[PDB]
Amino acid sequence: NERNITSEMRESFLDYAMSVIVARALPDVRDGLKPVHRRILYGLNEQGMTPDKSYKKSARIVGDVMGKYHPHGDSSIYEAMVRMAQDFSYRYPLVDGQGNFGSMDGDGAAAMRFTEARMTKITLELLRDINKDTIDFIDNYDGNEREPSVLPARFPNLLANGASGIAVGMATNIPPHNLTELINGVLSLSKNPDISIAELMEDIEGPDFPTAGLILGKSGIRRAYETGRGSIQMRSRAVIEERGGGRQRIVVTEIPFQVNKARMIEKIAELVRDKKIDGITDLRDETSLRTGVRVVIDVRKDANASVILNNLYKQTPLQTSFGVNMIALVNGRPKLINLKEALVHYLEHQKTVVRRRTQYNLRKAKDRAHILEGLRIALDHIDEIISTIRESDTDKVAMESLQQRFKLSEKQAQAILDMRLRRLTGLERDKIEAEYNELLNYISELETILADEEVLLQLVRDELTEIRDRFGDDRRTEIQL
Amino acid sequence: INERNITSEMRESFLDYAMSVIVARALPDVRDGLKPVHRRILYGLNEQGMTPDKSYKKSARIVGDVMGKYHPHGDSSIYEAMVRMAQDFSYRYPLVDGQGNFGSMDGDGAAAMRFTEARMTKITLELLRDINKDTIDFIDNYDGNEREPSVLPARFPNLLANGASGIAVGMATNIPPHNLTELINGVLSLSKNPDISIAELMEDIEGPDFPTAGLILGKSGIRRAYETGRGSIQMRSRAVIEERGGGRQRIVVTEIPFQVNKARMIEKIAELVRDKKIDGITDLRDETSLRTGVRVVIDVRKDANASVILNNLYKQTPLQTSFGVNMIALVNGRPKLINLKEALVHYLEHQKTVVRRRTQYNLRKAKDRAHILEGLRIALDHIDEIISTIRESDTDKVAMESLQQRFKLSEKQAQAILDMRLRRLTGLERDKIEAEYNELLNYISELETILADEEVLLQLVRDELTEIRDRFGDDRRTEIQLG
Amino acid sequence: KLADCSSKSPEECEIFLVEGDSAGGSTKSGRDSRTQAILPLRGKILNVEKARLDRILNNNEIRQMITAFGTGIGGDFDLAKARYHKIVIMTDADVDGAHIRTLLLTFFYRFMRPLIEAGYVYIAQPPTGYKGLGEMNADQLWETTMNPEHRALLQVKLEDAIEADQTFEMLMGDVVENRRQFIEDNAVY
Amino acid sequence: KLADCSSKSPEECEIFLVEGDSAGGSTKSGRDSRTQAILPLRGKILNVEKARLDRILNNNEIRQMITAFGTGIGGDFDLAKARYHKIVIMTDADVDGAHIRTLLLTFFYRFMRPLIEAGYVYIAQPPTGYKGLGEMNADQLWETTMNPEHRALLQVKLEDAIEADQTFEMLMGDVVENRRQFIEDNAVYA
DNA sequence: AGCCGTAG
DNA sequence: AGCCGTAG
DNA sequence: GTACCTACGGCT
DNA sequence: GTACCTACGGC
Ligand SMILES: [Mn+2]
Ligand SMILES: [Mn+2]
Ligand SMILES: [Mn+2]
Ligand SMILES: [Mn+2]
Ligand SMILES: [Mn+2]
Repeated sequence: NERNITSEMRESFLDYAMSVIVARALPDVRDGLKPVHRRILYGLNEQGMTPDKSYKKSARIVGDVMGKYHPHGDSSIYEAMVRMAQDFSYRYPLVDGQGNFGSMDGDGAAAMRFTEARMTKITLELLRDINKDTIDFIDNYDGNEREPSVLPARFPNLLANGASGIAVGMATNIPPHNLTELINGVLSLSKNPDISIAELMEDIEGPDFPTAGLILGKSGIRRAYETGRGSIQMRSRAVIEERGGGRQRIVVTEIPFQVNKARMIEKIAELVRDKKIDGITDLRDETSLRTGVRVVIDVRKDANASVILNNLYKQTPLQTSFGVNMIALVNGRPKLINLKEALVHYLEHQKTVVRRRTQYNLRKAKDRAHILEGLRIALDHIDEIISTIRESDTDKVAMESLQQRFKLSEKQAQAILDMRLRRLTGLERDKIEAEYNELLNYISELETILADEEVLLQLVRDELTEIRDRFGDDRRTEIQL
Repeated sequence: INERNITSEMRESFLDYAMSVIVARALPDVRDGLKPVHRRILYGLNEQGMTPDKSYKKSARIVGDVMGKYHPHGDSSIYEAMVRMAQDFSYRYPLVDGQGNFGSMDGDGAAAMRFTEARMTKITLELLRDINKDTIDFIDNYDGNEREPSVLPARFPNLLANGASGIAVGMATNIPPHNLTELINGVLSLSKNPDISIAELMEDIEGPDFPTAGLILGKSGIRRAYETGRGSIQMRSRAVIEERGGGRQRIVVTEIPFQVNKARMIEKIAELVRDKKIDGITDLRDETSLRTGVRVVIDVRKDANASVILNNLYKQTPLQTSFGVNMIALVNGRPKLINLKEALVHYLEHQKTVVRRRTQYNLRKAKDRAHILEGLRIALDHIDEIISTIRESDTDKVAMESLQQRFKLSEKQAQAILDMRLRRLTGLERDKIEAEYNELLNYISELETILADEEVLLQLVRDELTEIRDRFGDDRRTEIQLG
Repeated sequence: KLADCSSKSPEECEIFLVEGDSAGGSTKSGRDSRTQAILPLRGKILNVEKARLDRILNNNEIRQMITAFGTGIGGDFDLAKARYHKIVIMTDADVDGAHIRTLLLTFFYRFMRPLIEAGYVYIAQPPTGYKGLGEMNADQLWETTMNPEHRALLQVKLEDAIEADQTFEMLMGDVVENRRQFIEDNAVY
Repeated sequence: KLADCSSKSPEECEIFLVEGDSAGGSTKSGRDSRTQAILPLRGKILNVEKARLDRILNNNEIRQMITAFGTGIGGDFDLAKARYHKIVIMTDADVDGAHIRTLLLTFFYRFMRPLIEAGYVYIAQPPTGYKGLGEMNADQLWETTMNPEHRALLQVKLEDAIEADQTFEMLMGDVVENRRQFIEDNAVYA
């Protein structure tokens, strides 16, 4: 019929907004991922693109994701995937790429026709135990596939790699952190649910950007952590040295997070052309794969290069703010969270995942034990089994006779009919007894974990600690007072 | 040797590129009428199990597979090639089954490969039929991680049917499409007369049959093309002159020539009138819809010989176009200009080879099966000792060796037994074996007989061609008007 | 990128505004072409509540829409030169197709309100399955959305103009807080 | 799209002409930025054996190459104003890579023949294989083709002038028949 | 002419 | 002011 | 073969 | 979501 304009705007704009907040531009607090990422990673998984295997072309990988999970543009997906494989974008990179994946000069990647990708070993830890009923799968957009609602995420990905999303009516801006410090923060929290954010910052000293650099002071850090919002001052690593004959130069070896290096030098050369700064005679980019970032600024003779350094911090991105705005999806709705809350949520997720895996492990173990109980009955009375089968016309009559004669379940009787003649040799009989004995011991160990919450809790601690020891690394960003 | 004569580098480089384009890009194969991009796409749909009973797949995924697996080139090249194969106005017998916007006659570009879907047509099944019966020679792919076919089995004359066009180096190709019914009647005549003349063949194959219909003026150009492999064929649109009211008239066009753009042709007619290069045209319209098919209307000015206007329009517009026949294709992996008889000869030899190799495969396969069943009879007959032998044994190897010595079995019969499931010991399994075995021996006899005689093999090809001609054959569209 | 019909009688002429050049082609092909015109949009369009009227006139898509309709703007408008009596908004039945709708309604309200008032504005109802526009054949778009017989246009009616003003300035305006409050108020997860 | 080097010393400077924006990125990152410049080409370049002068001069590819070389063209060619004493051609090492090489050599012979005679023109030897330039990291391009101490560069020798003339005419000119006969004579379909 | 169709 | 990152 | 246009928030 | 540059041969 008809439609009021005002009612149509409210309905249509509200649908778009919610569809950008959830299901587009904000990360989930539990795995720290936005949908495109989660779909890329699940895809890499379900395609079996693990670190042991050779790379696959990105066009194939992006083709699968667009069609099975993510009904959007290939650009929106490759670009997202490119950022996941840049050591200067991601603090712990989730994709392992081959070919040109971009540089700090705002340098784009090569075409997806060319590059190839697989998982990293740490991505393995994101997806570990997903196929073991640890998280809930849901239907994809067309109902023709199933996708994860969240990933097992065996390390704190939200805080490790951070996030940025311009949503609608809100935004998020979360900085990367150091994995060793996060896990230790989680372990402290795990031992004292009432630990304070001040007490937690004894573990998490602050953000830790992939590009190293400096941080000025902890007043913005402590505000961000305790409230969710804070402003944090970043600076480059720059020293003053001599070049010969009393002349000095400035050497820059680390730049702020998310700053285009080429864009920054332009700004410097621009400020020089426009005479907005004094004392600069030369400016080169001496950067290479063999020496890393190196930007020199030659200083005019007998001129105070420290003064020039201090004015470059005022006038160039050499100094840059980061506006911490920690808004994540908690229970499917957006929320500005402090540090403790963000760790609390990730921990209750780990509890859930490990318990679910244990219960899944327990069910599958008892199923396989049940099957083997029947196989051993078959071995014990093989003469009678064969009689029983030879004496039957169909598969069904044989199945009914077995169930009846030997008190077997249907699954047991089926497992017997399906057995191959080869499984009757000396060694196959032994393998079956042996699998049984091991499975019994294993079942026992699983029930012990599910019998107590402290043993479960401790099991979580152990597995985190193992991850930390294997993947944890040194702080890069220096926090200067 | 860190130096290079500029003449030698240019010679070897250009020769490398020419040869590559000629034998691996722009020229079709005389056997299956297909170019490597096209062969890899079809082989891709098959290996992806994209048969027409399967629902449609994201084209992006298909092109992704093809690009990664067999065809290391621009995705735009692969997709556009896939597009053309799904267009009823490009392919006389279309090979791809498209779901989405796949273009129009106006040069309406098809939608992006994320927006389209696709699967095989029933007739591509006949292209790929018997691919996994050792009928054709497979080869390695570019990286050495795949196997791709060097030629499809092509159970109908695809080259002449859908035609080809390709710009290569040193040479280009332009083979028009044909009516399948005439082609098949042509191949059959050939198979009954190795010494058949081109005139006799043209009693079946009148001339090209374009998917766009239209007319062809005369059999002169056609005859030259079929005899020399080269010739010019005049394609004219289907226009009629009719009354539009009040003594006014109009020309109405309902079919245009092959490979002519409808919009661009209308530009030229509009341009002609605008620049006053043709008189008597009051209006021009394109009243084409889903419902009416094609319909271009040309309003003739009152008191103007609409037939003279019509004749000028043919003369000075794409309304009439020529087709430069230039039947070049790969024969033994070498470019050659072929007449119609050559093309039909090479195809029949392909079909003979295919059907021959399929039979040997089936023979070898049936023979292998029976050899298994014999091993199985003996097994079931002594099932009590079989098990004891298996039970008494420590390893598979020990089991196998005992079985063979004790029961006179080959290694592959002893394996077949060790793999057998307990449920095969049921009551009336002995009969299935006994039933299947005898049926097999029957089949074996049939196969060996086909290979015994050449005339029977050739008769088998004729029959399998006739089926296709009856299931897939269709009426001619293009009228060849004798004038 | 405009494709007009043949009839020069706006009473019967319709124009459809399609989302994306892919859908653009589809619709140009299946239409009636005698009374139906097509004009595609190359994705998300300008938001005219946030532009200082300087770049609005640099937007090629904006300029093309004015030209198509054959009227003017604001104080220089004329309803009687409107080349069509049905200006139909046709976008993907997904949330991005919705956003674009909102960006068009904003343009209409602040520039061609009399068209809303005249009821010359409509909204096409394409099959509300998951399948976008670019993914549909032409015959489907005809029968479901384009054919005057089977289709189902929604006509746009302008009511409390004061209320509409306040709505258009909350959802599309430069004050995020009021927008953020509206989301939180009316959020149905 | 040029990306030049630091040194103003032409003798030590080298310019790499690469295939594709895709590989241009990679080489831009793995080179010695002090003495090594880079200029990426979008696919197939113009074939100056068939094209007339107006079209050659409006072509941006050509333009960017003349400017970056700074020697001018034809009579105005001045070798003294060579900005690099090494112009290095770098393509995919497939059949299209070959073709692009022939086009570039045609341009140099007809418009900058002294560069060849002066030996300033080299051909890169990237690792042969199924992979092309766009599918390589920046380190594996340095270490194999741009690192002076590891790479192997083929210098382009011009000897018999008249033989080179007739060769370029035959392989690249507008007369197809001579091309066709050449292919037929030499085509070794292995 | 410039356009056919695989390539960069 | 414009740039960050998923979207059309 | 390679394009730039827009929305959205918050920071400068 | 563009405008689209190039080679190649035959009319
Ligand atoms: Mn884009
Ligand atoms: Mn017992
Ligand atoms: Mn392309
Ligand atoms: Mn959509
Ligand atoms: Mn290549």
